[PDB]
Amino acid sequence: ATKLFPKFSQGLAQDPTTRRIWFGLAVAHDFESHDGMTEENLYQKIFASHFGQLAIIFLWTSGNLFHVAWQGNFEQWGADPIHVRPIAHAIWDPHFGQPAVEAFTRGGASGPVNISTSGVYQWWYTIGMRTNQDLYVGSVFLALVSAIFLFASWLHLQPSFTPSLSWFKDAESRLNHHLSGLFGVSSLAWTGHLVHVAIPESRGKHVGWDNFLTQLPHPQGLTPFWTGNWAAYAQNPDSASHVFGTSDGAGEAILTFLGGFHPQTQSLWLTDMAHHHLAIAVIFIVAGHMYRTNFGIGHRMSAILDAHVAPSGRLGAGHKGLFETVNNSLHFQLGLALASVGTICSLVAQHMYSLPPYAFLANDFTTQASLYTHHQYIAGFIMCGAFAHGAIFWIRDYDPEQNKGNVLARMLDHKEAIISHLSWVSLFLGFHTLGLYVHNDVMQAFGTPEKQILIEPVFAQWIQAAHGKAFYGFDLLLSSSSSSAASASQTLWLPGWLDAINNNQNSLFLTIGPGDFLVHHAIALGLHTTTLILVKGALDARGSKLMPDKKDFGYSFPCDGPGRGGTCDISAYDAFYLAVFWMLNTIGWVTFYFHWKHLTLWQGNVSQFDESSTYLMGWLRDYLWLNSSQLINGYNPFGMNSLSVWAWIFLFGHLVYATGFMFLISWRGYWQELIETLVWAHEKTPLANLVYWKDKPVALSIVQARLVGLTHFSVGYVFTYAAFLIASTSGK
Amino acid sequence: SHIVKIYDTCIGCTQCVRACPLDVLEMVPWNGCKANQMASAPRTEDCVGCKRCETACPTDFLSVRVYLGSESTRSMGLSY
Amino acid sequence: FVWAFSLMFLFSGRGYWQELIESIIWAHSKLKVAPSIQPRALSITQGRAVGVAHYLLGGIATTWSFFLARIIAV
Amino acid sequence: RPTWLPNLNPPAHLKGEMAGDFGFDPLGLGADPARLKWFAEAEKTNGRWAMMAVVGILGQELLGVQPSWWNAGAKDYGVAMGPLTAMEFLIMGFLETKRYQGFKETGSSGLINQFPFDPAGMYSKDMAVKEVKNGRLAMVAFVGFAVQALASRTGPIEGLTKHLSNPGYNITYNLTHLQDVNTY
Amino acid sequence: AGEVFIPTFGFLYVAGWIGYVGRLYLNMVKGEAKPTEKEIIIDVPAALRLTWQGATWPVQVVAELRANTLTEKAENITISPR
Amino acid sequence: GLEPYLQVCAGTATMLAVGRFAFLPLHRRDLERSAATAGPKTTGSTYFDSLQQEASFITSTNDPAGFTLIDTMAWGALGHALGFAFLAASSLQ
Amino acid sequence: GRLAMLAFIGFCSQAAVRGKGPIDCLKDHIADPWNNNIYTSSVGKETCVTVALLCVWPIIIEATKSLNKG
Amino acid sequence: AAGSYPFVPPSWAPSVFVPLTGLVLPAIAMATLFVYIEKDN
Ligand code: CHL
Ligand code: CLA
Ligand code: CLA
Ligand code: CLA
Ligand SMILES: CC1=C(/C=C/C(C)=C\C=C\C(C)=C/C=C/C=C(C)\C=C\C=C(C)\C=C\C2=C(C)C[C@@H](O)CC2(C)C)C(C)(C)CCC1
Ligand SMILES: CC1=C(/C=C/C(C)=C/C=C/C(C)=C/C=C/C=C(C)/C=C/C=C(C)/C=C/C2=C(C)CCCC2(C)C)C(C)(C)CCC1
Ligand SMILES: CC1=C(/C=C/C(C)=C\C=C\C(C)=C\C=C\C=C(C)\C=C\C=C(C)/C=C/C2=C(C)CCCC2(C)C)C(C)(C)CCC1
Ligand SMILES: CC1=C(C/C=C(\C)CCC[C@H](C)CCC[C@H](C)CCCC(C)C)C(=O)c2ccccc2C1=O
Ligand code: SF4
Ligand code: SF4
Ligand code: SF4
Ligand SMILES: [Ca+2]
Repeated sequence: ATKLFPKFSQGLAQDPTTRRIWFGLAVAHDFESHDGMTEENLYQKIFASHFGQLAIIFLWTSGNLFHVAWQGNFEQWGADPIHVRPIAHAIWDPHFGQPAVEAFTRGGASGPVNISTSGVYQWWYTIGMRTNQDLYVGSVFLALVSAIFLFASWLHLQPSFTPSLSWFKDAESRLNHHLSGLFGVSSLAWTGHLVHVAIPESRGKHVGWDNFLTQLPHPQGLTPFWTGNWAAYAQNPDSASHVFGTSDGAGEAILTFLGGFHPQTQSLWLTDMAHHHLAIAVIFIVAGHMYRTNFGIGHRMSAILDAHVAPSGRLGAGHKGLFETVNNSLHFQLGLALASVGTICSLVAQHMYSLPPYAFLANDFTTQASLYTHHQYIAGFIMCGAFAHGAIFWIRDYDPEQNKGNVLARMLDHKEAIISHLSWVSLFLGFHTLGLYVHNDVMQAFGTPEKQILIEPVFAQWIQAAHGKAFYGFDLLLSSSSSSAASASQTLWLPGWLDAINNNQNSLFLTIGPGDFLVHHAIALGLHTTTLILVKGALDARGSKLMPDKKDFGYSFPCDGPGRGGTCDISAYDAFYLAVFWMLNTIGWVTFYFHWKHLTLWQGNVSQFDESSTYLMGWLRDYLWLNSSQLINGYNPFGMNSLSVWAWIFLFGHLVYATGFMFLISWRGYWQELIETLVWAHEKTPLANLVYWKDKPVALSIVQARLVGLTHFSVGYVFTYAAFLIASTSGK
Repeated sequence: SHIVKIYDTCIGCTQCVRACPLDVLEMVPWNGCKANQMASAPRTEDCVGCKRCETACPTDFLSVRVYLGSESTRSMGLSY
Repeated sequence: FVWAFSLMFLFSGRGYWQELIESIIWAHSKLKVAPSIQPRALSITQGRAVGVAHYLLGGIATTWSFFLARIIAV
Repeated sequence: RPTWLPNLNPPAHLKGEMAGDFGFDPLGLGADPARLKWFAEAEKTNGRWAMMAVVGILGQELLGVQPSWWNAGAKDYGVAMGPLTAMEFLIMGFLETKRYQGFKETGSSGLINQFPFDPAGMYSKDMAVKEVKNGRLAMVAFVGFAVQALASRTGPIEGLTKHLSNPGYNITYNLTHLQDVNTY
Repeated sequence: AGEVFIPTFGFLYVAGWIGYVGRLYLNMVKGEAKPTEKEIIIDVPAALRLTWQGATWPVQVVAELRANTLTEKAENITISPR
Repeated sequence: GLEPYLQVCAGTATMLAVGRFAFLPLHRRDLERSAATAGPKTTGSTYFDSLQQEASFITSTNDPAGFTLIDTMAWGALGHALGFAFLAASSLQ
Repeated sequence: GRLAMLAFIGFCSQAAVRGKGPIDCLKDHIADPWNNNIYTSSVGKETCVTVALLCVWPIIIEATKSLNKG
Repeated sequence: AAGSYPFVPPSWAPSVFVPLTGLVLPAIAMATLFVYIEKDN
């Protein structure tokens, strides 16, 4: 009879098959579809759900601090961060054999433990933490914060504390508060930590909760700030002879603009990081005082959007009629948020390898590699969600009559132009980028390396020379001291930026060769193609010659039948499903280029990359095959070492990846009929016929199997690489 | 159960009816076509969502539309 | 390459390619270079055949190169 | 009716009925009545605790208790802080649960069981306007007593008996001459 | 200049030559009886009379831009429902 | 003299004066068209969302030309960031 | 049915736990109560935390009908 | 309840938490959910 599992979906609740259990977990956080859903209730539910996610994040962080403190080597690693290996947690495996118990005792422990690649150690050291107590206190604090958010999820869901839809649609104020309070007052507050705790701790001086109200951050005090002589805070910077966590070479500056990196830590200076947060905090607070609130002075967002219509009428009604579109659509906003967060997630990876922001971060190669790959992959999934929710906006929440002539409606007008032009660029990048790899491979095979085509990335080399790179010899801007920009900065960060950029032992603007030219264009191909797939699905989300009523069929529908030749994978969910593969392929190439460019940098054999990368055969034998030699030997017929888990995961990843294929290659039908035979056998089998199924066994849904196979496929690509990226970098 | 709807763009060809595998469609009399017939969907409780009728609709786009929705033993065609 | 290329027909669907072709045809019809014969995406059964064909061709070719170069060299 | 802002427009929710209503709600935090009702008991009780506290910080110092009011907490009192604070939780916990219970019922204050706590009466409009206004002055004072301890490290009375002595020694001297008070 | 630069135009000239000759043939078979049966069984004679016509393709292509005949009117190209 | 007072005072004064007689009318005109015409009225009604609803103390200034407290704290705020950007710039840079 | 069998609950040491015997702990407390209490014992820190938490549970439960289940 | 931090877990905590979380705890969750999932309406 009817079940209760799918409370939100009565159809699933009445479903006699097992699909009700599977879909009940999927259609669970799609409230917009829940039976009896009001816009205000939807916002209130989402608002509370946000608190829940914030409780998990803080609880997750507290756990890391707790395990690092209870089962870690922080104090030992802090004493010698270039020899001690940060310990993440202990391995209590009731299955471990004695050799496993021995081999996994590393980083200075009395039992099997796991070295950490998250880089929390380097970060917590740089910010002021020095003992295990600092970690315990922080974990308790964050745990309390998690408890508070959890109560708030309850409080904001109980009548009288449930915000009205109007409050949820109060944009002008929300943006003002978030920009000034959430972004600004949280950056100045951070400068307050740095100036008061981090900088003193780096100069060897405990300024904790016991003596912070009595310890002057600057010798002069707030006097220079009040007198306006702000410069006093930028005098006596820490000398190059300074040692992090020691008064050796320690200076007195609190806010400066030295640039480059501390000599010993090889990471951005703290003072330069203090002044950064102070400067950005000021901008955020002032920017917060822009939109109108309940006082008067201010800007109404609607007016700005409507007042921006090109007089030539090239953009039609311009942004007029767009404020309601964004304010009344929670998919449009989510798409913009995912796009913004995704892009910034990549900036963190591209700016944290070049400029290590934490002490002794560069030294830890395995951490650096596993942190770049983490963010670059997370960023890619976020970007797929951006376009995904954008397509949902086109169908679930787009009013074609209100948006009439607006920049958003004149996009579908030239939808073919946008889609077709993205096709030409993808083909051009594909036909050529690959052709100049096969051409080089042929020359390598025929022993004619000189004949291989090696185009020079001159355009990038000039942007490098502009920043001050001299190797190329172009004498442009910063490269030329007699310049205006070079002379202007000569008294600020310039003296340092050059010293650091013109040092080949780090990753600030690394020398690029013709090998980088090909891979960079290959990355572009992935960016354009993945984009084309998502863009095509978004534009054709509610329209198409094959399926002109796609909006009536919703977002996630298997197909429109075998009619009109084939409607297989015609839903805008299947532009996402397919784009995911290209996203993984694109990120795969970028995280493989990072790893090789850097493994060759760290091993000292830069010529290895500068030559093998030119042809694809080098990428496989010199990179994947050569580095995999150790990982695969984690456990052999002669014994096992500490890399056994990674070898096991490496194979485990392949298994999950291959399993994903069956759900994608095979389709619903052979399995369904097979399940029918299984149902017959059980009903006929004696002693087993007694036990029976409450839900009728049915094969996975057409769309369901698409996501199940894709999850297996993705999980594999992640575990298989995470294993390589960590066991090949650590093994050396 | 799947939702089957017959739009005014029907020519009363009866092809969709002679195509339904579970007797879900029938031909009722109408006046907007020269064949004085318009397919109706009396028993959409037996619709499996095969969409065979659509593959048999000759009118521009589709006069008959099957919107796959809730799934039951009949809708899933389960003999279990 | 051939083995991997086969996973675009074994994991995808005509629906996506048919519409994609529609946009390409538009570009062709704008410059008045549209082909007289209507370009249509591969049938559901055809895509299944193309993928399996390339999938088998690629894998067997990989082993053929592996085995032959291994055993001829050693 | 008196207004904090000259020529003010008392918000709709702020009616003359309430104790020291001077129409002060730049943000209208108590626009909702239930919240405003609680806020008013939470205004009175924050003030009750601040009046008591300010009296201590002055009194303790005037008699001459040894540690400065701020350092008073760190002392060799004859009791381990652990059990001490543990009892603090038990006594105040009850003393507070009883109060909340009564406030949940009689929308006034009180002690334990004697709500409309008066043992003298004196619950007139005048005395309750005095309470809200003496409380507000005390709440502002305690925030002073705290920042004059940070920037100048001088007890309340000692601070008055240094600005009266030298008409300078002001916020324009303390903040600038912090180096002397604090340590590097 | 001999590397990439000069080679660039060389490909562009032949590329446009191939494309222009193709469109010349397509637009000739359009109209002619059954245009679909002259794409499978190519008319090698007329296909051989149009190959050299693409030698001066740049001159002819521009003359078509400056005459509005290279492209089609936007109200004569079928578009997918928005 | 040339102490912080000279820089801070001048900045505050100039901005307030320029915003009390020069841009004040433009400021008012821009506020109107923006909030009344293209932008409509917010806080329709219902809920304790009166927080988003305009206050009143701001709309209570005898000052001619209606220089509200928010305007004084607006132009003055702009002025206190010029006094401290001019002094600070001379400090180093 | 709640009973004063709590003495025999922490019967590890009867009234006290992992601290001397039974009626001896009473005599000890009378002597020096502040320095002879569970809070001033190995389990003192946890006991103080739990005692404090318990003295808030009432208010937490007795809030705006702050209760739930599903 | 020793040294400095008075909440440092005992050495036997792993020999209890790991077994409970992964064998006992999951069984309760799976069984409890199983009943709810199959709960009739
Ligand atoms: C009931 C027992 C009790 C005991 C044993 C103490 C003991 C202490 N108090 Mg405390 N307090 C107590 C209750 C309370 N105090 C305060 C409010 C204050 C203030 C305003 C100050 C102290 C301070 C201090 C410490 C002075 C030494 C020092 O530099 O700080 C070492 C000790 C600490 C830092 C502990 C204080 C932690 C934190 C600031 C608490 C913040 C919330 C509340 C103020 C109260 C928290 C709960 C109470 C029970 C501690 C000291 C050890 C002084 C201090 O320096 O503390 C900042 C001080 O200025 N107390 C409240 C108000 C709710 C209490 C309520 O029960
Ligand atoms: C000063 C006032 C203020 C402040 C501080 C906030 C703050 C917040 N609001 Mg909010 N809001 C306000 C006023 C305010 N609001 C008003 C007046 C309204 C009425 C319109 C709303 C309505 C509102 C709604 C409807 C929602 C929020 C939400 C949120 C939260 C966003 C989630 C998050 O984690 O962001 C955090 C982001 C930052 C702290 C800064 C971003 C910096 C980027 C992302 C990265 C920086 C990393 C840095 C460079 C390096 C880090 C290194 C290391 C630390 C890891 C956030 C904590 C959401 C929520 O509830 O979530 C729970 C939400 O649903 N607000
Ligand atoms: C190794 C596997 C593989 C390869 C090589 C490709 C390659 C490509 N995919 Mg793809 N894809 C794959 C797997 C793969 N995919 C998988 C597993 C999925 C998930 C199902 C997808 C899903 C997907 C989608 C959704 C899309 C693509 C698209 C594309 C094209 C992007 C445009 C381009 O770069 O043009 C460059 C052209 C080439 C690189 C071809 C090289 C030239 C040929 C090989 C030479 C000519 C033939 C030669 C002379 C001899 C061979 C034939 C002879 C025997 C007769 C591209 C050719 C996009 C697209 O279709 O473009 C519009 C797109 O929409 N893919
Ligand atoms: C007259 C033949 C002809 C012409 C003029 C064009 C022209 C064009 N094509 Mg196209 N194409 C053709 C044939 C042709 N194509 C054929 C036969 C196919 C099937 C393989 C395709 C498949 C194709 C795709 C998938 C795409 C284009 C695209 C494009 C545009 C991008 C420009 C470009 O780089 O070319 C691109 C050309 C190709 C990628 C492959 C065609 C190359 C062949 C070898 C040229 C045709 C020669 C022809 C047989 C000669 C006939 C002579 C006659 C006497 C028999 C462009 C206007 C892109 C686009 O739409 O831009 C928005 C794009 O996405 N074409
Ligand atoms: C100098 C040069 C290069 C410089 C490139 C730079 C800076 C900008 C390039 C812009 C480019 C390459 C193209 C812009 C094209 C835009 C439009 C609207 C042109 C479309 C062309 C059309 C429609 C013609 C199609 C043709 C017709 C109609 C008939 C036949 O001609 C065939 C065909 C299909 C070509 C670099 C990359 C350095 C490299 C070195 C050569
Ligand atoms: C009554 C009247 C008048 C007038 C007077 C006056 C005197 C006015 C002014 C007023 C004012 C006086 C205004 C101002 C305002 C301002 C504000 C309210 C703010 C300030 C500050 C700031 C804005 C700052 C900020 C910051 C910081 C905090 C730190 C560093 C950085 C910065 C600087 C950025 C006259 C006589 C003509 C006549 C008639 C009557
Ligand atoms: C724990 C931990 C963490 C987290 C963090 C977060 C997320 C948050 C926090 C937060 C916090 C923990 C903060 C602090 C605070 C404090 C304060 C804030 C105090 C101050 C004091 C004073 C005395 C001052 C005052 C004032 C102001 C405020 C304004 C102006 C004026 C004045 C200066 C007077 C991490 C993960 C990183 C790691 C490690 C651990
Ligand atoms: C890529 C792909 C396509 C597109 C495949 C196409 C368009 C086949 C490509 C064949 C050629 C490239 C097109 C034209 C063929 C001509 C005979 C070539 C003449 C060109 C001259 C150079 C001779 C599908 O149609 C499809 C359908 C169902 C499931 C998956 C897929 C799928 O993955
Ligand atoms: S094969 Fe499957 S996905 Fe394709 S049309 Fe048929 S039912 Fe739909
Ligand atoms: S989907 Fe199949 S069973 Fe249902 S009406 Fe159409 S033809 Fe009949
Ligand atoms: S196939 Fe279409 S036109 Fe023919 S009877 Fe059915 S609905 Fe009418
Ligand atoms: Ca410290």
